[PDB]
Amino acid sequence: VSCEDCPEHCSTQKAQAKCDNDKCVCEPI
Repeated sequence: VSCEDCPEHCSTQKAQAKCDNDKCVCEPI
């Protein structure tokens, strides 16, 4: 999983994507 586009696309709605162990966790508001 990407650790830049995942969180970047999550930034769109003030969301954050935690990329860890190849696992991106997008968290929207």
